[PDB]
Order: sequence, then structure tokens, then C-alpha cells
Amino acid sequence: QKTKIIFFDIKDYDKEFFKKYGADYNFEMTFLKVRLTEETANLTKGYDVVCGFANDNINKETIDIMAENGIKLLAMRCAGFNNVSLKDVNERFKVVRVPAYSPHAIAEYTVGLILAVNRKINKAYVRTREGNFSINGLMGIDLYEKTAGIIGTGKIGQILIKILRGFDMKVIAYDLFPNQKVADELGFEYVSLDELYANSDIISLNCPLTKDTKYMINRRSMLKMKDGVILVNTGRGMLIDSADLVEALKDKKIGAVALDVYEEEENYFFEDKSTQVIEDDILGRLLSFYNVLITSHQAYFTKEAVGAITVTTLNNIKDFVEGRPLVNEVPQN
Amino acid sequence: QKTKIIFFDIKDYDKEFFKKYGADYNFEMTFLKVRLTEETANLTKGYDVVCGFANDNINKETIDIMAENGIKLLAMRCAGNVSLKDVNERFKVVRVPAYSPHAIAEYTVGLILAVNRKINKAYVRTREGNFSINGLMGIDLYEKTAGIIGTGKIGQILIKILRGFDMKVIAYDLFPNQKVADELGFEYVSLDELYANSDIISLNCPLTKDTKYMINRRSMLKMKDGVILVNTGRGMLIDSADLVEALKDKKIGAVALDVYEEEENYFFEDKSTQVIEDDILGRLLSFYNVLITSHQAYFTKEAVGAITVTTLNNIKDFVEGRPLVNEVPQN
Amino acid sequence: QKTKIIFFDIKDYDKEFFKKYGADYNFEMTFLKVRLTEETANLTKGYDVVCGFANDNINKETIDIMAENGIKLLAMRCAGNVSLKDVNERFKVVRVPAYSPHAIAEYTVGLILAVNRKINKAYVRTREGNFSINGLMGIDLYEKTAGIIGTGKIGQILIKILRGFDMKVIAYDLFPNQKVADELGFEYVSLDELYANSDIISLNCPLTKDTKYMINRRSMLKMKDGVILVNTGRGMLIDSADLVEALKDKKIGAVALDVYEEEENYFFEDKSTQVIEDDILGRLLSFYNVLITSHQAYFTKEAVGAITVTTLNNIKDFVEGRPLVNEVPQN
Amino acid sequence: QKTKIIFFDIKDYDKEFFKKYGADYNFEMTFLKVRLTEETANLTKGYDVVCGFANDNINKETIDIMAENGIKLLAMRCAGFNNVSLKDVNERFKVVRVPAYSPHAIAEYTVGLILAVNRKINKAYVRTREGNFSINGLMGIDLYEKTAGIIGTGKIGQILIKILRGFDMKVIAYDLFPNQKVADELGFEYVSLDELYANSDIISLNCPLTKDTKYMINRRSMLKMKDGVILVNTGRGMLIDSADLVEALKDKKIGAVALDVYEEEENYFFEDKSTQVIEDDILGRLLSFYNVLITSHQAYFTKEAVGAITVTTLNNIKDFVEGRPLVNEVPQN
Repeated sequence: QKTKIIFFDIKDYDKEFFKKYGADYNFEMTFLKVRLTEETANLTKGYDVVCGFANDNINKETIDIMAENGIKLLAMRCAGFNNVSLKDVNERFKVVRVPAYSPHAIAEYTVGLILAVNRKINKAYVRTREGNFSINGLMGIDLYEKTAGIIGTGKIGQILIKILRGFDMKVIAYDLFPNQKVADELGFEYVSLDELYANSDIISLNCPLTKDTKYMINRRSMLKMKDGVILVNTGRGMLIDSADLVEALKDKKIGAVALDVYEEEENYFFEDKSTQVIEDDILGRLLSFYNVLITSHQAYFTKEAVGAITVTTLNNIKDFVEGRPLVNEVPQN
Repeated sequence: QKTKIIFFDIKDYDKEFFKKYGADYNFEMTFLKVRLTEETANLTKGYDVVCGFANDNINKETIDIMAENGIKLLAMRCAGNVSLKDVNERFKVVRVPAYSPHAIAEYTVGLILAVNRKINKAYVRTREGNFSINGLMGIDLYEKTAGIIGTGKIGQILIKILRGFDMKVIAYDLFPNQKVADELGFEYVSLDELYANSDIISLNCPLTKDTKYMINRRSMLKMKDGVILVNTGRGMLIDSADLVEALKDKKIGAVALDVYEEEENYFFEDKSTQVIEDDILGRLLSFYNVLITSHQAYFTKEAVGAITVTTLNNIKDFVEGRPLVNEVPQN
Repeated sequence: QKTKIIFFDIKDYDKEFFKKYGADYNFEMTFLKVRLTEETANLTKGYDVVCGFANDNINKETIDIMAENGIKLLAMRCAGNVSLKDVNERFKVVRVPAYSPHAIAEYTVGLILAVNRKINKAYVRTREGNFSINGLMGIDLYEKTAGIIGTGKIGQILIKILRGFDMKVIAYDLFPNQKVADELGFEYVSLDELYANSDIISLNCPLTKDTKYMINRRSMLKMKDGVILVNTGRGMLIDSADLVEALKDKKIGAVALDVYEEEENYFFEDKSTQVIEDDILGRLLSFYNVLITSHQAYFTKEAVGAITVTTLNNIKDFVEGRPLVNEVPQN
Repeated sequence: QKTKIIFFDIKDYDKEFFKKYGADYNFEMTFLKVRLTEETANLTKGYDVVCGFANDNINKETIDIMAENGIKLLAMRCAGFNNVSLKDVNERFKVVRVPAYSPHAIAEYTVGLILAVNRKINKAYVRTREGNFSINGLMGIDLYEKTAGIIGTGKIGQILIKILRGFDMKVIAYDLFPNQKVADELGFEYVSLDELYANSDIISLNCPLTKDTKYMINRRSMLKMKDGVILVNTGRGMLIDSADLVEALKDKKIGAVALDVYEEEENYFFEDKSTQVIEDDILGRLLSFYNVLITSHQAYFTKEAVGAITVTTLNNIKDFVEGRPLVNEVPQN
């Protein structure tokens, strides 16, 4: 009678959110701790809907077993789907995701990254954990009255800008669709890229990836920046030409950099590669610089974000069962 | 003919700033990284001025050696650790506080976010090639309540930053300034109200008999489960043994400590190759949700330039026979 | 028609070895990394055989669920943690020890050297770009005395390795084998002699009422200052609270623990995002000269192949109606 | 009257060794905690002899001040002297060092490195320190009955071989001056390089650096090795073509590698570069591989070695004062 959903890779918090928000939905929900892989795909027997996540390995064999079991929808409770062999589904079931949003989580994370690399909080941690309370080399800069250059004045950039204005930073910004009323309200100034590069003590990337923003941060543009600039990217990996970023670090143009995204993150992120070789030379090199901080696309990861993802997942499933268009469908080609 | 100054505990930019701001004064400056203790006090021979730092051990023997060497002024950068009564007017003592309000408020926000979003933990994973984010979920600050204990200048800067996050802010101080509360958009409350309602609590108040161990088993009982606590004020504001129990009980969600009630035995030094004798500190260092840093909230280029200048002004005032603004009085 | 086996706690080479050595038997194998607890016990539905590991929590509820699902055999890899009396003959239980003597002796020498020469500490420095070696001085093993407690097969292998270093070796066992002592070149001694004379002490003996807390405040008092202690035997051989005091007093120079008296709450799991409730363990983890590893002395490719084979032989014997050599008897 | 010696960078243990062993020498010894640099060089006033160490910065200005102060000998209590501006001394004083020996410390260290990388002891440490008691990915191999290939059968190689024979490894070895009696006594077999490469599960470099051993471990020779080989070098940095070592790691030819020496260690070793950029790409890349362990020329560092260095330093100084040839002189060109 009720729609039967099997969930994989569930943590206590996921379970509580699905039971809490799903109370209104008329689904019958079973929560498993294991990931969805070919070892576990036969547990989908008897279910109508499978809910998956970023650690699953949803390959051909997994897909085949779920289709044979008559699964009709695979709902990913995340924005990525690189772990799904889309080409093998063949419309045997639909696939849906949850697009990234959570703009406060991400703007807040960005400021946490700026401060962590500016003030060396990660490095201090590793020292004190080992009983080393020396602070030599950990000096940073005050943000007060420095200039933040914000690339992108969407919803994430606006939240970011309002926080940095709270630090009494001076804020300049670049966007192809500037909004002068928001600039008046938050107290920042729109400028060209050239002006932003020349004048900014810290630079954050908060703009979408298009042909024109692809590798916008590269050798040429970093030459225009101030020596010692702090760069942060929680937007998209491909906004930065990573190889050039390595040279600018070496030349000392870039004072520090924090990356929550990476141009070839698909091969690395969300996975523990701590016991295997990292084949990407540029990533392996970035990980050895004292002033590089990398994190694995975690800017979103707050309980509020997770709760909204949970809601979107339940709405995804309801829309499917009611035959509505799937706005979060992942197309199979 | 030149005034001779020997510096101990030299770190980032100390040498360049002292040289730059000390020019045109006829100073001759010797810059050591080592600390001042009885084992290095002999190096003060032939100097007019010794300039030290908070972790020096300036005990009676150290004092006697410098007095014997005829030093005239001992100037302590960033200190609160001199055995002042053994000096006995043999030389003057100066103490230059590391009061740098922007640096410290900004650091506090960096600590809140680091422990909330587990940035330090992520770093240790990704450096080792582990890109899993399991267990690293935090909370949004937006629309949460921040409880700020102390509304001096560091607290005000902090509050204006957190109001930028659109946190709701309440605060406690014995000398409230309602004009600033109206300007920054916060509300003054009692300690009991602050404990009950705050999702984040920051300590930015002076250490008195009454604030000593104000955060303790009873007060932490009144806090919300999962509260984030940060302390960049003074170590003694927190009963550290009770803090260990409140972590175990899971009352405290996460804690960042830039100060520690017995930091004088540990801070600013590398003890990575010796035993830490303090049980409580050794225990705090093994919690997943404790971040300790070594009193480094002050540590920016701008702060250090201002401290350096204040230090040199005291030295110049001494040499020109004016009052030493930062002199520690004896008698 | 196929025998169905579900594996929990799968790690390095488990899947490949079970597949390789299990071929030609008509087994159908499902391989999970998760652990077996009441929250995963339902996954055993439809299986004939469950194959678990030492950190599973096989409590009454877990047992009841597997019995309800009709499992016939629970085979525990590397265990000592099943609530055996709740089983009540509803299924058979097997326990396959992680006894692998070369792996374990070799690991022990790697632990001695790691803590002596501070290799682990160096790693954390150089990974961060710190190539200073200050504080990392060790001692030569050549001509020092090694005290080996237990001369079973793991102890014998260890002793032959340390004799290769030209260490002098003394040993304690209640069942001494003088022929092996003549062959390997060591001398049997009392515990008091071993404590007094040993620069290195390794525990490689079984846990009985008499060896329980044999290393404690009194016995460590008899040891030489700066002694290196290693334990890859059993956690309970050491009174861990006394070990904390002996570290603080500086009696113990360095200690490597592959086992811990309460390891059953911690080992084999990632607790990096939760509180460690055990005070003593949290304190041991903050000493510079403590190295703890999670019962991994066994963990080589060869050991695991042999354990895998023994596991599969028990399963095959079950299916063919022969005695299960590693069955844990009930009644 | 007595010869006056000023010592820099003294640790408690150094002091105790100099007082203990110098009791027979008739020197007057002053021990300072500070390093010798231009900030401290005027403390050499009134002394006849300066005793220095690897963290000193003995540059032109330092040299000039010591010469003006009438220093006659600079004794380095270490084997290196890259931190001395030799060209500026101009025979104003002599410079002596202590050549490396301590063969037990170094053979013992080598085995500690082999085991650390084989058994992942360093990685386990970082995990348990963080409260992670998982052992996934930490599996090693038994040494028993595997084959160790030892390049160099000098005093260090012989000690190493006797230890590994204690593990009941099979040992084969290469040396240009083989000693068949030592091979009979220790139970190993001499072989060609080609045979050693083809047959060894672990390989240790314990041979001197000459034209023929320079980059002997390179692309071509590592192609001949077994996949998964464990390589250890406590001999000299230049025995390995480091760039090729990075490619062999990536290809998975090398299973793990432990380096106590590095071909351009002069720029890095003994110094804390944890708050600055590492300009050497190859070093920065090596530091990010899971199966690379680097340590800073510490194989020697035991109390026995330090005590012998102390003795050699005192003998250095006595030989100088008595006008004997200085066998440990560092020539100034």
C-alpha cells in the first residue's frame, strides 16, 4: 500500500530527520547503515524507492540488481552523482538528486576558512596536540580595514559580504549582474576584475562556473594580485587553474589559500585515500604547502543543510509517486 | 655610548619591527629566540635593557644575575611571572600587555568556526589523503544566539562581527553600555539568562574573585546541551576539571581555549618531547572537540607592530628620563 | 542450495582471500565493512553463516535477532565479546584467534624502535615541513639488555631477532625451555632480576590471575629509569593507571601499547569524532612517549591468509558435518 | 692558562658529556644555550676555541667577529658544515668537524624505518592520536623468509645483515669489494645488482656515493625491481634519482620508501620549514605520498653516538692545541 523506501548509509541524525519530517508523508521507511554497493544491492528486494548517498558505489552490477528487483526511483540525498553509472540504468528507474544550496552554511564556512589560513589555526592544532605550544611562525593579519574582493554577488556572496562588513573590512565586488541597491544596503562597491585583483587583501570566489570563469584565476590574473593575498574558493574547482596556483604559491604571490573545491575533486573527495597513492601531481603538491588548506566539499555540511536535504529528498519521492515532473532529475543521456 | 638592548623569545617580525621603529635612537640590539631563565641570564652581561616575554622564568636567581650584571630595565612584552619582590629596586620593570582588540575578536570568531565546522580535524585528514567528511557536520550560526561575557572593546568588536552573521546577541557585563547595545543591536542580560539561551558563549571579561571559575560544574549545568564555548580571555575563568566532566557528559558540544588556568607552565614553549605533568591539560588535549592554542589571539602583524612601538616608547622614555607608562611599580 | 555467508568488519585482503580460498565450495559470500551490532543484525536475514570480528557488539538483542533469522554458525575472526550464555545453543559459535607469531614478534621490534628512535614523532614533523630533530635522540640497542616476559613461540622469534642486534637477552616463563635458551643464547631469570637489569621489556605472556596487572606501581618501581616497555600481549597485564604515574615520574622512558585493558570499547573503530570516556586512555594518548596502536601486531598479508583459511576450514567442516576445530563450547 | 672553549647550542645531555669526558683535558668550558649567529658571535670574546653545531648560522659577519675576537679554532660537533661560510674564514682560524660513524645507531635505525613503513606504524600513530582506532589499510607483510637485498657490505651493512638474518630473512648483497668470509659467517650470498633487483622484497642502500653509485636507483633499475618492493636509504641522498622515485611510486613499482637522506637535503634538513614554502617540487611531492617516510638525517642520533661525537670534539681540540695534524679539518679552499 504505502510507498516503500530503503535508505543506505544512514547516520543517526539522518534517521531522526527522515522520521521527523516524513511523519507527514505516508511512506514506509527502512534505514540501513551499510552503503549501497554490489555487496548490498540485493537488500533492495521488495522496495519501491532507494535512497542513496555520496559513498555509495552504484555501478552496473548494482543497477542491474536494483532494476531486477523492480526499484522505480533512486534518490540521491546529495548534489553529486559521479558514483552512479548512469549509462547502465537505461530508464529502468529514475534518478534524482538534491541541488546544493545552504547559503549560510557555505558563506560561514568561507569565513572560517579565511580565518583558519590567515591565523594558522589548523597548524596550531597539530602543534598543541603534540605538546608544542610554540607560536613561532603563526602570525596572521588583522582583517579590520583591509579590503575583501568578492567575486560573485549572489545569495552566498551577499551573506559573505555582510559578515565581512561586520569585521569593518572594506568590500569590493565583481559580478556580471550587479545590483546597486544591494551594494548600497550592504555598503560595498562594484569594480572590475582588474581593480579587484589590484586592490584586495583577501579574495573569495563565489560565482558560477561558465566559459568565462573557467580558470579565471590563473597565472595572468594572479600576477595582478597583491603579494601575500589570501585566496578562498568554496565555489567550483575549475575557477582556478590549479597548476598556476602551485607556481604562484612558490613565487610567493599567494600568501595563503583555502580550497573547499578542486578541479578534479571527482577522483578524491568524500573518499579516504589515506592508504593509497594520489596520482594527481598537482593535488599531491598542493597538500605539502604550509599555507594551503584543503577540505572535501564540506562548506555545506551543517545540520540545517542536512535537514533541508532531507526535506527535498522526501519531496523528490512524493513528486515521483504523484507523477509530477522531477525538477531534480539526473538525466541518463 | 649606545644603549644596549638584549631581546629574548624573539618571534615573527620582532626583529624587523624593533629595528625599523627603533632607528634614529642610538640603540644597539641583540635578538635571541631562546627564553630567559637562570640558564640564560648570564647573557645579559653588558646590557642596559633586557626585553623578555611571558614564558620567561624570571625567578630570584635570574633576577640576582641580571642585577649583578647591572641591567637597568626589564621590559616584558605580552606578559601578566616576574618575582617582583626579589627585584628590590635594583632595576625597573615594565610590562606591556598584548591587548589588541581586533586581532583577538577576529581570532575568537576563527576559533568558534574552527570547532563548529571541524576545520582543524578536516586538515589532519586531508593532509593524510583522507577526504572523508564523516562526523564533520556543524551548525549554522545564522539566527542562533551568541552569549558574550564582557562588553569591553574586544567584546564589542566580536558582537559587531556576530551581528553580521545575523546571530542574535545577548551579553553580560557589570558596566553595561546601553548606547553601544542600541548601536550594535544586542541585549544585556543576566548570567543565568545568558547560560539558558546561548548556543555559543564567549568569555571576554577580566579575571576577578568573582569571575574566577565562573564557568564551572554549576554554571555549565545551566547551559544548553551542545553549547560551543570559547575562551580567549583568561584561563582561570574556567574550572578546567569541571570542563573535562561537562565534555564527558556531553553538555559542552565543543570548546576552544586560547588561554588555560595553568598556562604559565606550558604556553609559548615546545613541550613535544617531554611529559606533560598536568593531568587536566593532558586530558583536554585528547578530546575530539577541544581546540587549544597557545595564547595567540593577539598574534597579528598589526598587533605586534603596536606592541613593539609601545615597548620601544617605554625604553625611550627611560633613556630620556620620563615616566615609563608601562612601569610595574615596586614597594 | 549455496551456503550463504555474510561477513562483517571486512578489511585488507579479506575479500580477495575469502574468495580465493573459498572457491570450489559452493559458498555465496556478502562482504560488508560495517560492524555487527543490534543496528546491523537484521542484515543477517537469509544467511546461513555470519562472520564477524573482535569489535562487534554481539549482545543479547543481536543474538536474538540472528537466532530469529535462523543463522547456523557465528564465526568470529581474531576475537577473544559474544554473550555466549544468551546463545542458548540456537547456533554454533566459532572463535579464530589472531595468533600469528612472526607478524607479532616483527611488529614488536618495529614498536620498540619507533618509540626508542621517535620515528612516529619525526613523521609528524617532516610531513608538516619541520626537519628539526631536536629532542629525537634515542639509544643504541647493541649490548643493552632485553627482558622478555613469556617464551612461547612469539617470544622466541623476538628473542632471536634481538640477539641479532647483539642485545643481551634475559627472559621469564613458568615453563622454561633450556634447550631453546641454549640455542638462541638467552638466560632464564626471575621477574625481580628481569626488572632490575632490563633496558627494554616486552610482554609476550598469557593473561592469568597472576599476570593480571603484573606491571604495576610496585614492579615498575623495580625497573631501571628510562626503561622502554612494549606490550603486544594483553591489556590487562598492565595496570594502566599506575603506568600513567610511572610515566609522570619518569621511571618509564617510553611505552608502546598494541593492547589496552579496556580496548574492547575502542579498538578497531574510528572514535575520532566522539568523546573518549576512558580517562586513563585519553591521558595516555597525550604523552609524547606513548605509542598506541589498535591491536594490529598480527596484521600482515601472511597472517590474514592463514586466519582466513582457518575460518573457511571451520565453515567447511560445519557444512560437511565434522568437528569445528575452533568451536566455542556451550553448556 | 688553560684553553678556553665556548660552546653553542648545548643541551643538557651535551653538557653532561663534555664535563664527564673533558675531566681529563684541562680545558675551561663555557656552555651556552643559544646558537651561534651574528646576534651571538660577540659572546666569543676572550675564548680560544668555539664549538658549534648544525643549527648555527656561521656567515661572514659571524666569522669576522670571531676572527676579530681572536678565535683560533671552530669545532663543529657534527659531520656537516654547510652552515659555515668557509670562503670567508681566510685562515683566520681552523675549522674541524666530526665524521659520521655510529654504525649500530644507523643499522638499527634502518630496520626501524623498514618496519615503520612496512607496518604503517607512523600512520597508525596519527590515527590513534586523533581517536581513530581503525586499522583498515594498515596491513603489512611478514619479513620472515622474504629476501633482503643489501647494497653495501661495509660495517653498517654487516650489522644490518646480521639483524635481518635474525628475522630469518634470506639475505643477498652487492658490493664491489665482497668479503666471502663475512658472507659465510653471517649467512648471506653476494650477487649482481641485476640479481638483487630481481629478487629482493626489501632493498637497503648502505654504500658510499661515487660516480658509479650516483643515481644508481633510477627509472631503469627500479623497472627491474619487484612490484611492492620496500626501499630504504640511510646512506646518501644522491644514490637515488628522486624524480624517478616519484614516478615509480605512482606506477606502484615501489611499495613503500623510507628516506633518512635526500639528494638536496642541504636546503631543508635540521631546519623547521613548517611555516614556509618548500621550493623543491620533488620533495614537496614525496611528502604527500602515503607510503613515503622521510626523516632528517637522524639515523645517527643516539646517546652513544652523541657521546662519541663529544669525545672526538675534545680530541679535535687537543690535537689542535698540541699542533698535530687535524684529521677532521674542513678545508677552506
